[PDB]
Amino acid sequence: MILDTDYITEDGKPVIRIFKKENGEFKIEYDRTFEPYFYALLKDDSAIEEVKKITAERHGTVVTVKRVEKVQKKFLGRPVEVWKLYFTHPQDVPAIRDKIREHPAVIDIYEYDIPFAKRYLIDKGLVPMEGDEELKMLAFAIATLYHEGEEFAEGPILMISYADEEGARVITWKNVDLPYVDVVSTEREMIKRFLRVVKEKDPDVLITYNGDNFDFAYLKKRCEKLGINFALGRDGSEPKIQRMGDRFAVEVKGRIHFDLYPVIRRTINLPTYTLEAVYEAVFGQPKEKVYAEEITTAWETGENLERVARYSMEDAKVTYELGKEFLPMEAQLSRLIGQSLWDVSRSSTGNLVEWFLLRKAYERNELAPNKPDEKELARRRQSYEGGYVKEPERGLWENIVYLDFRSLYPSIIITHNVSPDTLNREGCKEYDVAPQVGHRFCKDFPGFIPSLLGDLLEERQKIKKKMKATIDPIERKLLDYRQRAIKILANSYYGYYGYARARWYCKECAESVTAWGREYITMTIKEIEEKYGFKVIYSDTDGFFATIPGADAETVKKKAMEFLKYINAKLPGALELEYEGFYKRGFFVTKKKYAVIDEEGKITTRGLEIVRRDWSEIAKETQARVLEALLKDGDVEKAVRIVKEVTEKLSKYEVPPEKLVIHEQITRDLKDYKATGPHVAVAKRLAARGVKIRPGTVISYIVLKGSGRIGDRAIPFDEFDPTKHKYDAEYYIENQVLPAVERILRAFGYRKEDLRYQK
DNA sequence: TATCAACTGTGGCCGTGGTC
DNA sequence: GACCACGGCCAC
Ligand SMILES: [Br-]
Ligand SMILES: [Br-]
Repeated sequence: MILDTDYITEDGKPVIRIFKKENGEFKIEYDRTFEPYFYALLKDDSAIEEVKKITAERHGTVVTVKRVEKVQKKFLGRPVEVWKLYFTHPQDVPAIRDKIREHPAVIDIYEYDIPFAKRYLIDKGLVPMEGDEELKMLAFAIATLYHEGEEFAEGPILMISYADEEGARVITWKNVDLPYVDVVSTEREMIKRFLRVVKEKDPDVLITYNGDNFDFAYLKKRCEKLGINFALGRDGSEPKIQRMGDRFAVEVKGRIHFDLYPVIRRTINLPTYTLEAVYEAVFGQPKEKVYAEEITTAWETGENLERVARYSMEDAKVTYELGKEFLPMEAQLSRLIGQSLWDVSRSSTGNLVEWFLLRKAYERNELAPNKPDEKELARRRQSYEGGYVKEPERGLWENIVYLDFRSLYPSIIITHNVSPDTLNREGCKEYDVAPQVGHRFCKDFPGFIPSLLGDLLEERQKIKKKMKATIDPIERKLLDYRQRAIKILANSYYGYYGYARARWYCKECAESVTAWGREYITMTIKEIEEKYGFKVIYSDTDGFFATIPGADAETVKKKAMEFLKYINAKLPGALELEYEGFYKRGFFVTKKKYAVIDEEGKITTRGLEIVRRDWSEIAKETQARVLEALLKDGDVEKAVRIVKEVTEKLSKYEVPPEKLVIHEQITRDLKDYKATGPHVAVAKRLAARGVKIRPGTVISYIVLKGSGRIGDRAIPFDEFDPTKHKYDAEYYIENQVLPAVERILRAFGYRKEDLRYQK
């Protein structure tokens, strides 16, 4: 199984390293024969002799063109001839590529920004994470001595904890009376012990939670201060800390540093991504948090260190358990994209598509378009019309069906062959024509992207079939994750077409997809209304809710099935309308906000405050309770009594502050905010102190008693102390609970004053 | 100098704090 | 007091 590739330099020449795990053994294979290259399109082939002679310099070394070769490729399906320029060392490419492009006989260069070790994986046909090899994993976490206004890592590491299949231990340099704590004499001895643990255990995967941005940088600074070679790499190298945009990421050579935080962030939507929140949401058990201040107090006084050590043990334990839960899936995604787990687990959606496409482009001799320059990028910022959203007939309805398309946008791309290489391609014998926007697509040959998307969807169906039939539980599970990875990829193509930074950006493709989507969903709505007499209550993009007002449940179902038979005989190709489910009652509040209940009692909620992180739990819980009264018990008066009771509890300071926390994400640098709401006001105050705020940080705050600007009396919940603080009960009534439930009960005539407790 | 210069789409409702 | 831009994060 291939884990990763990189290169090193030996007598000036690049040596590719392929890090493998075959049959329980780590291996390094070396390749010295692979040459970096990129392509040049020339105005005339005789200019190659001038281009051959262009030179550059690299730390006092002269950079030359090693050799050239004229080659035939396809560019958006059409034949083209380019010169493949070869070089001795990958760092020659950035030293010389601009000078070659600037040459007047060079129209443009292509494929000049592909990291060499990834170029190697593609051109060699090599695929990481193939096979059933079992990887050895090890989670770790640290606890540190924090004081507020200090430089990063001015304080020592206090404990290092780790966990694997054998359990969890804690190394520390004070005496703690717990069986899983190993005691050494100093911080230095502790770090060296941990390094020895790693080297002896020899894990393939080091699992952290936010180790990209805290743990490794901390260890590095302490190792600098204490004179420690922190040699975690399997080749003896130290961890490699690199900047990727506004974030950091950390490699450990020969291993996979699997930082769960970016993975969980892509995978699950939670209000906060504390380790405690994540563990509870995935596994369903609490995890107690110990705060930095208590940790420091415990260390400075020697008191209650057992609680700190257990917290530290638990960080490592739950980090290992989460790593076991999330890694196999990220592994199948890496295999599908064809790049390393380290990269793929940190990568954005658009980047995964592009890496997949670059590899398939190589296999098909398709020259890759370049990323846009600053001018082109600014041109691409124009937008287009998206999905159809019908204004709901608002209120409570009974005996509802939801019908929606199977993978609407991918079905469209495939059925109508929507691709930049088919877009208005001249001279064909068959075209499909996108409604409203008018773009024609050639049907005579499969477009590059439709062809790949089609192969993907077909593979996913074969996999689902083999899963059902298989008898091997290991294979079944690998198949499950691969089928899940294909769905993710296949559903990413439409947004990639509209992605300004994409190489295969195609605005005409994207707006053709959405125009076809609008035509299909609105055509289908009109058919079920006109030909079967349904009322369409509400519809968003690819599906709709409908019933027959005065009508039995089995009547609505049967007639929905008849309409489906009728409609799918009219739909072309892969377009297919499906029966998603039957809901006994539904409550439609606005566009994109509604809730339904099924026959078994299960409520499903969309768009309402209940699902959002920027609404306090007390508001969410109460709206949830109002909805159940309506949907389940059809009991409006009980809904009012619930609100009245909740608002009275709040005015009596009987609601625990833990239900008053509001979570809002910082999304940019604090200086760039033009308007400052409460979460930014808090963020700015924390930055004022010793606290780094980066995009993606969730500010979790509570509003304290007062009047005027919310932001002047908001504090991080971390710091809430009921002996020093009084929460703003009128705010949680007037700004949180009542607005959330008024928007629902507005439909039955109740105004805010019918919902408040009376003094 | 040892690596991609950066984090997919549009449609929609809402709270805050500012202006007029 | 009426209005609105900014920014949050949802649905698909
Ligand atoms: Br499915
Ligand atoms: Br409560």
